[PDB]
Amino acid sequence: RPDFCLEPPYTGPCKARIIRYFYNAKAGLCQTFVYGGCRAKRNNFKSAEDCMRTCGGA
Repeated sequence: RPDFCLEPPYTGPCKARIIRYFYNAKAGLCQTFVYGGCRAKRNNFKSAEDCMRTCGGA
């Protein structure tokens, strides 16, 4: 996996509730989290397919 797929999902300091996918590397699955709307990190996907292609492995 890229390193960044192992990082926790980052809500950040803004107060939107935007539902995004992250790769949960402990589960081996892309899952939802709540993104606050600014200062996104890389383990933050608008779709499950995006997340799987980047983080789900060979």
